[PDB]
Amino acid sequence: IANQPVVIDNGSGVIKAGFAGDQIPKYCFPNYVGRPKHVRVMAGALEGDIFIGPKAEEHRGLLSIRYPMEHGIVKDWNDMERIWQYVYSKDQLQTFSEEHPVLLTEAPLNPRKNRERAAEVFFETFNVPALFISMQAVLSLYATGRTTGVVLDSGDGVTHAVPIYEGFAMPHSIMRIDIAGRDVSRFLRLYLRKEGYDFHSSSEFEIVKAIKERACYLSINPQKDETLETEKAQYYLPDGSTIEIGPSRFRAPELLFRPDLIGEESEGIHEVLVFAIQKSDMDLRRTLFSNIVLSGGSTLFKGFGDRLLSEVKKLAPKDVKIRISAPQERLYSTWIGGSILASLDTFKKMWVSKKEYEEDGARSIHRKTF
Amino acid sequence: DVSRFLRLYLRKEGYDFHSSSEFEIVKAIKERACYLSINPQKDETLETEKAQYYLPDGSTIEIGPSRFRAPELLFRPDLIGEESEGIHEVLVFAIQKSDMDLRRTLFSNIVLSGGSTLFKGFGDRLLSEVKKLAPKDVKIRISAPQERLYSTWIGGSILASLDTFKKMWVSKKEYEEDGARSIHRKTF
Amino acid sequence: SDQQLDCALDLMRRLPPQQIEKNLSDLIDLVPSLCEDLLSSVDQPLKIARDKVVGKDYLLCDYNRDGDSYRSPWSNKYDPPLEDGAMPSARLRKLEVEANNAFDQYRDLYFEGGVSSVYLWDLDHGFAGVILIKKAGDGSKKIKGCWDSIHVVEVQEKSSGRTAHYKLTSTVMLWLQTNKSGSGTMNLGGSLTRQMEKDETVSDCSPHIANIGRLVEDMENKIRSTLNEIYFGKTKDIVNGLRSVQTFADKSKQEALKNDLVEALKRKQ
Amino acid sequence: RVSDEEKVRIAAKFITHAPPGEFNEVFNDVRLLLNNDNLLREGAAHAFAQYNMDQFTPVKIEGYEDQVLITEHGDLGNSRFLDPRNKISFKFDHLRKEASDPQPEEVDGSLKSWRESCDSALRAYVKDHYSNGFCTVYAKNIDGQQTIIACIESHQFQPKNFWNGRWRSEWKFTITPPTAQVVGVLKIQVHYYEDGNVQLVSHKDVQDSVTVSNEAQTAKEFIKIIEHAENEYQTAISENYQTMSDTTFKALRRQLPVTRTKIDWNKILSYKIGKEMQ
Ligand SMILES: Nc1ncnc2c1ncn2[C@@H]1O[C@H](COP(=O)(O)OP(=O)(O)O)[C@@H](O)[C@H]1O
Repeated sequence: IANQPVVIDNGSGVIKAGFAGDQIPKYCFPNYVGRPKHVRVMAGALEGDIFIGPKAEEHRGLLSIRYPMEHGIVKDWNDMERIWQYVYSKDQLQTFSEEHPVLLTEAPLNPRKNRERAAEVFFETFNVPALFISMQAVLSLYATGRTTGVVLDSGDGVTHAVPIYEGFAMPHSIMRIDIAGRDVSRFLRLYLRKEGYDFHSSSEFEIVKAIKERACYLSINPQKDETLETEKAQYYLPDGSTIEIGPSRFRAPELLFRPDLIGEESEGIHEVLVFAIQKSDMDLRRTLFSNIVLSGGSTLFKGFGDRLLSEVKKLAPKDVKIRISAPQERLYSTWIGGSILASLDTFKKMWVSKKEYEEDGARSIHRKTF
Repeated sequence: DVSRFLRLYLRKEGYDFHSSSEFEIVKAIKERACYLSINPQKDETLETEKAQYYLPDGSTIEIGPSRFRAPELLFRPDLIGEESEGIHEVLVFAIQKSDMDLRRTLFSNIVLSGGSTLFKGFGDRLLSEVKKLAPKDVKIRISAPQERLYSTWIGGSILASLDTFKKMWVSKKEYEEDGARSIHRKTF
Repeated sequence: SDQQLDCALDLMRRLPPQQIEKNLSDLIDLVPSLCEDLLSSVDQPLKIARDKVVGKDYLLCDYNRDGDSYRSPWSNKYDPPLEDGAMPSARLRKLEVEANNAFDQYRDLYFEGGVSSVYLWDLDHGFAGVILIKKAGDGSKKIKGCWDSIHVVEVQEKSSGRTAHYKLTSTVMLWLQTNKSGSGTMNLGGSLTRQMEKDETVSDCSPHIANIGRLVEDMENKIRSTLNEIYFGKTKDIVNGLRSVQTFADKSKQEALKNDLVEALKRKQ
Repeated sequence: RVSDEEKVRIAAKFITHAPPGEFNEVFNDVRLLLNNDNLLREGAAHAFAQYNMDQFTPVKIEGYEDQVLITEHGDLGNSRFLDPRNKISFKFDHLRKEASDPQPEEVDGSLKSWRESCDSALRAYVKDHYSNGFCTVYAKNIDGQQTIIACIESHQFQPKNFWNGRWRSEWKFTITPPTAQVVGVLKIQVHYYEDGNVQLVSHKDVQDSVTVSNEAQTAKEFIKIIEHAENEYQTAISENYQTMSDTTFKALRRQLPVTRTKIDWNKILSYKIGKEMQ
C-alpha cells in the first residue's frame, strides 16, 4: 500500500509510536498492562479489565501493573499483542494495523527468536503489508544528523553502547549490558525500604519511578558525597504525604556505573562505552571519542554526562578529544530517526514483504533484515 | 498479623474479640488451635469437626473453618489484600536471586526459626510449595530444630561467647568519637 | 649485543604462550651471558614450592628468591637451607602473615581454590610487596586452564597523617583449552600487564593492606573484564572477518543496500 | 656452552612456531641472534620448507594471476612443487617469497579431472564464504589410492592494527569411490598483540563420508560437506566465545565471588569471619 509508514519504538518501559514525517511523537504511553485487583461489585463500573495508556495512569489504584518486556526480551506475548493492538486503537492511531507500513525498533544483539516471534505476530495476527526492523542507535545518530559516532542510549530495560560508522553500526563492537533505569528504580525501592518509606506494591511502584525521574542525581565524588549528610530534600507522595529521602537519592543512580551494588557480573556505562570504542579499529578511535551522543531516557540524570566525562578521562588514553553531546530531544531520538529512515524513497526495498515472509519464514527476514 | 487476620475471621464466625487485652486471647487461640492444611482448597470445600475452645472466662468457642484459613495468610497475602508473596515465594526468590553455583547447596540446607514456624503441618506444606517452585530433581531439604523460638538467642550466645567478639563490637569510646556512622561502618 | 637483546625480547613477545619456560631456556641457551638479564622482563608461569613444616604451598619468583633460596611465608624459612638469607622486618613479617591471610581469603573468594603468596620488603618511606596467584584449571574437568597473576605493589607512604601513595603493577598470564565437540580443541593463550596508582587515606579501619586489597581486586576485575571483551572479542572479530558464514553475492546485496544507505546518510549532509 | 648442531633444532623450533604474517620478524630476530647464517641457512632452510609447506603458503604465479598455495602433498625436491592449476612446475624461494621457473609441468596424470572439478567447485565456495581465500587442489595416486587434497586458506596480515590470523583448511577428498571418507582438518591460528598478547589456536578434526557417486555431484557435494562443516565450525567457535565469561573463565577466575559482592577488606582484616567456628 502507498500510505504513510508507522514508526513504532518498542521501548522496554515507554513504547513510543506514531506515523512517520512527524518530528516529535504525539502518541506516547508506557509499556505495561494492568489488571484490576479489587472485585467489582457496583454495576456500571469500568469495562475491559485490561488498561493501557493514560487510562492505566489515571486508575493506578486498581491495576496490578505488570510488565511485558524486561531487559529487551518479551516474556508475555499476549500482553505485547494487546499493547500493539492498543497502538492501533481509537486513541493512538485510529487506523488499521493491516494497511500501513510498519517500522519496529529493537535493542541490539537481541536473540534470533525474538525477531522471529515478532515477525510471526506482525504478519499473522496483524496483516502488516510492510514491516522493517532496525536498531535503537542508528536512528539516534540519524536524528542527530552526525555521520560517525558512538551511541550510548539507555532505555528502561537496557543500556547499550553502539559505535556507528557512517550510518552503520559495526556488529563487531556492540556492547550491551542488562542494567537500566528499572533496575535503578528497584534499587531505589530497596533504599526506601532501608529508610522506612517502603512501597511494596506494583501499583505503587510507579511512585518510586516518579521519585527516580524527579529527585535523583549522580554525584561526582564517589566517596565525599557518600560520607556527607545532605539536607534531606523532601518529596510529596501522590496523596499528600511527604518523604524525606536523604542519603539515598544519589546512591540509587550509582548502579549504572558499578553493577556490583546489585550484585551482577557486568560493567558500568562508562566502562561499557570505553570497551565499545576499544573493540573497534584504531582508525576511528580519535573520531569516536569526539562523537558521543547520550540518547535514551535513563540518561537524563542530573550529572550523568559529567561523571561520564570524568570516568572516560580516567579510562581513555592520554588527553584524547572527548566530546559528548547531550541532545535535548534525547527521549525521542530513536523515534525521530525512525521517521527519517521511514520517510526515505530507498526504504521501499528494505522491508520484507508479506508474501516473502508467508512463503519463506523468519529465516528470510534474517537473510534480509539488518 | 496472622493473629489479626484470625481476629477478623473470628468476627466473621460470630465471636467478637476487639479489646486490646483480648487480642492476646486471639493470639492464644492461634498458638493452640490452628493448623495448616496440606491441600489448601480441598479442605476448604469440606466441613471440619469444628473443635471447641475454652476461654479464660470459661465460655466455649467453636471455630470451624477459621482455623486453617487463618495461617493460610502466610502463603497467600491476597487474603489480607496485598501484592506481597507467600513464604514459599520468599524462599524461592531468595535462592534464585543468588549465584547459580550455590542453588543446590541452598536447597539442601533450609533452616526454620521464629515462632510462626510452629504451626501444625507447616514444614510439610512448605516442602510441597517449594517442590512446586523449585526445578525438577533437586534435593530440597528443610530442617526444623526444636529451638525455633530460641534460635536467634542461642546463636547470640554462641557468637558473643567468642574471643573475636571483643574485636567485633563497637566500643563506647568509638561511639563517642565517630557517632552513628561508626555503627553503620562496623555493622557486620 | 644490545640490538640482539631487543630482538630477543621481541622474539619472546611473539613466542607461543604454551612453551614459555622451555623456549625461554632455549633462548638463554643461545647467549647464556645474557641469561639473567632476560629473567627480569620475560613473563613465564610460576613455580610451586612446598612448605614442609607447615603443609602449605608458596609460589616462587625473584622477590622470594633470597640468595638462591625461597622464603616460605607460611614459615619464614629458606629452601634450599640457607641460614644466611635476608629476613624481612619482624614488623613486616607480621604484616606479611596477615597479608598472606587476606589474600588467601581473596583467592578463595574469586578462584575457589588455587595457590597464593604475598612477600614483602622495605622502602625508606614505606614498603613494597609482590602478590603471586596461580590457579590451574580443574584437573577433573576438561577445561585445562591456568590463571597466573603477579602483582608488584610499592607502598610509598607519605610523611605522617596516614595517607599514602600506592603504586601497583600487575600481570596476568592466561591459559585456556576446551575439548568441545563444536570446536574440536580451542586453545587460547594470552597475557596482560597494567599499572595503577592511588593515594587512599590510611586509617585504623583502612590499613595499607586493605588499600592494596582493593587495588588488586579492582585491577584483576579490569584485567579479566578487559581481556574477555576487548581481546577475546577482537579474536572473534578476526575469525569472523576472515571467513564469513553468509554466502557472497548475498553479502553483496546487503552491502549494496548498505552502501545505498551510506549514500543516503551522507546524502542529506 | 652449546654446540652448533643444537642451534639447528633451536632455529627450527623458532620457525615452526612463528605466527602467520610474522615470519619475517622471526627471521630478523633469529638472523640478528643466531649470528651464523650458514647454520641457520641449512637447518632453517629445512625449517622454512616445513613452515611454508604445512601452513598452505600463498605463492604468487606471475603468469596466470592465480596465487596458488604450496601444500605439503606436492613436490619434486628443490622446491619443485607441482602447481595443479595451469599444469606448471615451479621453484620457490622460501625467503624471497617469490616463485621461480614456471616450466609447464608434464604431470603424469593422476586425478586432473577431479583436480579442476573439485577445484572449480571449491573456487565457487571460496568466492562464496571466503573473503581473501585461496583454493588449491592436489590430485595424487598416493600409495595405490586416488585422492584429492583440496586445501583452503584465507588470511589477513594487518601489522598496523597489531593483528593477524590465517584460516587454514585441508580436506583430504579421499577418492575411495565406494565410500569417500572425507577426513580433513581446519586449523586456525590467530594472533593479536595490541597492548598485550593473545593467541587463538584451534582445529576441528572433521570426519565425514559420502560415496563417490559422480564427479560434479561429489564436487558440489564435497562443497556441501565443506559448507556444512565450515559454517558449523565458525558459528560454533563464535558461540564458544559467547559462553566464555561464565564458563571457561569461571573455571579459572570468577568475575564476582559466590556472594555477589565485593570484599570488605576492613571486615576480613578487622576480625575473623567466623571461619574458626563450624
Ligand atoms: N528525569 C529523569 N531522570 C531519570 N530517569 C528518567 C527521567 N525521565 C525519564 N527517565 C527514565 O526514562 C526511562 C525510559 O526508557 P526509554 O529510554 O523510554 O526506553 P526506550 O529508549 O527503549 O524507548 C525510564 O527508565 C525512566 O527512569
